[PDB]
Amino acid sequence: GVQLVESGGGLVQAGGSLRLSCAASGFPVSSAWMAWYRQAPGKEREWVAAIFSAGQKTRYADSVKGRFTISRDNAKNTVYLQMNSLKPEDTAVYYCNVKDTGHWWDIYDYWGQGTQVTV
Amino acid sequence: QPIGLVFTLLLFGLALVACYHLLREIDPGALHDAIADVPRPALLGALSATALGFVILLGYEWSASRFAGVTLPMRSLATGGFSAFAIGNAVGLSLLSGGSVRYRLYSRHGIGAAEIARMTLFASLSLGCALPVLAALAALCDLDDAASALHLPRALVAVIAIAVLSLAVGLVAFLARHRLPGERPSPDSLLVRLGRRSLRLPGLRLSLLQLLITALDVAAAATVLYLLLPETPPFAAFLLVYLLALAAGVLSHVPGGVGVFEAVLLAAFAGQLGAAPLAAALLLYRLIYVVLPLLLACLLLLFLEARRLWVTRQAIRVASGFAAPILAILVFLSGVVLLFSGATPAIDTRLEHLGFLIPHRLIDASHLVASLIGVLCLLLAQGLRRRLSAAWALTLVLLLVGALLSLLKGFDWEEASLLSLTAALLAMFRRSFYRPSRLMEVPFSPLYVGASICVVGASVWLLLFANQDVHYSNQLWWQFALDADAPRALRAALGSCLLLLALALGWLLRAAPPAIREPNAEELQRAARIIRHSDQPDGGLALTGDKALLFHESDDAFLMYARRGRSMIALYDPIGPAMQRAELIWQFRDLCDLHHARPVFYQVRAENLPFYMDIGLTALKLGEEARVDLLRFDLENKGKEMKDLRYTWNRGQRDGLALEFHEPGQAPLDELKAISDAWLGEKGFSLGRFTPAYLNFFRIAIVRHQGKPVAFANLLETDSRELASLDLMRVHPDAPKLTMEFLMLGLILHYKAQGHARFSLGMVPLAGLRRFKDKFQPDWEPRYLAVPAGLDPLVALADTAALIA
Repeated sequence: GVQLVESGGGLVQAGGSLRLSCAASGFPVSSAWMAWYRQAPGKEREWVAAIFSAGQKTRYADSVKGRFTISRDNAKNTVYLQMNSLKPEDTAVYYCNVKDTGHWWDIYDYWGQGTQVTV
Repeated sequence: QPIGLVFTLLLFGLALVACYHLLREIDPGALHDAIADVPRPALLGALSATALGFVILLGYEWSASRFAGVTLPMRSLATGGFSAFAIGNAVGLSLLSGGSVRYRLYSRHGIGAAEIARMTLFASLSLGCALPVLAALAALCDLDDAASALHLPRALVAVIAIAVLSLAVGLVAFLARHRLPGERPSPDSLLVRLGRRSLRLPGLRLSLLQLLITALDVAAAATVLYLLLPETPPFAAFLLVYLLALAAGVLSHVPGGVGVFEAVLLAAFAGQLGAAPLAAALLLYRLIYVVLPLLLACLLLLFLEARRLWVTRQAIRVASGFAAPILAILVFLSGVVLLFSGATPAIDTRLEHLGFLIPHRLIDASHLVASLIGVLCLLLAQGLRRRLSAAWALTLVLLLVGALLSLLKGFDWEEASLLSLTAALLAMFRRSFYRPSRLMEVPFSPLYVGASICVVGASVWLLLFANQDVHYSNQLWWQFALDADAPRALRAALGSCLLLLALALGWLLRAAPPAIREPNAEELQRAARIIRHSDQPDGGLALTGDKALLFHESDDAFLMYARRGRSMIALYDPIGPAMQRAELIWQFRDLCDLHHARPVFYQVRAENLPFYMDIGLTALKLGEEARVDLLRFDLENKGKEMKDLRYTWNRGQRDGLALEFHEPGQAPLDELKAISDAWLGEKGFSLGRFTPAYLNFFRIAIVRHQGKPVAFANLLETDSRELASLDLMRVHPDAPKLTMEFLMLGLILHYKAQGHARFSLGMVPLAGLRRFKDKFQPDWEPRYLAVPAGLDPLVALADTAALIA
């Protein structure tokens, strides 16, 4: 009974900035490994960033090491990933991936519907 | 055995505890840096030193064979030496021993077992006597450093070394050997000496050559250890320490001496050297000189079976091969490798790359199940060596699943690969495992459970050492995270321990098998039917109702045996088809193990020796069986011996000694028992007794002297009409000497006329008899008595003699 809800609302950036939010219900989003991915149109699957635990460890992708700066609300709320300067390769959909929770019986990988992000 | 197992386990535990104390001041990163700091030229020199040591071992064997007297081709001798020394060094009598592999090679090559046992004893004693003298020589050379290395004053080391050398040169060489030199040597190089028993010790030249070869071998071993290590002491003290460590490791009976050898090295060269360089050198040396040779020997043995016994369409029951006992070793290695990989944390970059694609709880579950599968394969390694089809299938499936779970776990090219290779190798040798027996009923010696306990303790030691970065807390067990690896290893170790303890308890609380019981009428009828359908009339001794029967559970086979003391002495080879003979032998061996009784056979045909070897019995010739060929036996052709035989026939026919045949259970009995009483004026397991039903089972032939019954003998026949044998013989004392020979020849003539191809005159003991048997010019075949693990045959023969009456 866990759900992930996104809201990014991005159409055009042209070197601007935008923010994405990933709502979460089942897990406290405090000790739950969770991240974001990318699905370019006609291309394979890549990732963007991740939050490990307690809002301390946060590893980014190769192309966005300093471009993006994601953060976690630290409570049972949504996490935030924001857009930045013009990345033409960023014209893709962005999923919200959760792979670990506080439960030790949770084996499934829950995804998000995804937001169409274009510049 | 239980006392030795307990002592070995205690010593291994003490060695591990001491080792953890010595490497207390090192982190895993330092050990990794020390391992990576070894240059490529050092590795090349290590490989070259190992190759030279193996050439020297080939020499070990060549000298041993020259001592025994057995002549072998150079290629066969080299293969046997390399295989035996690689297998025996890595594992000590746990799954396969050097004696077993050299037996399985040379006996196939056609060499008696006594010589092979001599070779094994000579090699072992040569190493064990060469170690102290070389140690004393190194001490005499560099006691200045030897005193510091061993932490005793130089005076004590010097005096003990001098005393050892003097005692060796006096008693070991001359006082106890040249005071009693002996009259003559049997082989070229020997000196049999007086004592309680004659002893086979080599001559002065052979002893000097063996000492030189052993010195070169230990020099090569100390050399690979020396050059794999950057900071080194002088070679003499290092060699002394290495020899002492080798003696300590091989004296503890631990397989490979892994627990104590490393402990002695780390306790002797800790302060004067670098802990990380020393540990890296020890691990690299063990891996290069023990694990890699074992892998190479295993691959060579499987290649030999895959080419010399599979390319040629033998179309025979594949037993006594090296598939089973070597695939068991490979499976045990895979299991211990999985257990060890469970404790170590995964590679950081590989773990991150994996965890960015697979759910982390799946990673934890895969880790735990992979550890459990490793323990399961380690335990199933016993089943493979006993050639169980179910064990083969289960182990293959578990290896494939373990490779999959290693890939799912922290990405491991190594384990996955190694396992897939072992699984393919096991799959290619399906035909070796044939028994349809059940795994849950497999007997388990304390040796295998002790090995499992030792491996589990090693894995927990590796867990403690590797994951010393993370502090310990009760919350670790409940911790579940991708980056956290200490909780993973803790859970895996706990689960493996729980599973192993549960399995050990379940196999220890199993109910004892029923005791042996005398067969009933229905089983006697079954045995008679099987004998009739078979072609081994020698099996008719089962009908006396004095030997327990072990019926094969498929359709038709049985094996007679009788228990005396702690030995379950059996009769001739199991009666029935060849395909069920090996299975029945394995069943008998399993039954003896459950009862904690030593399996013993008696009068074994030469054809079945491969099975007696692969279940672990040593051949020992004890007699010869005469077999008169009825194929020709022409009455016209005569010689020195044949002329007197036909003269006997003519004299008997003229005298009126006409011989009469009778159908089973249709002969007079009172006269027969009178004849038997006269002959004896009881005994079993070799001839039988005088029972109306027992004699009723077979046909009875009686010879009449002027109309009265004077002598008779029991006749053994089969429906196949291929062979005939005589059960027991009795002649009245008042009969002339002409009676026995006439009876023999009349039976021979009747069996020839009936169309039987062969006839059996019985078995004659080896070493004043056989003069009468050879009169009929028969064909003679050897008959062997099998004993387990090359134990003392004196006890077995005494027990058989006691049971014969």
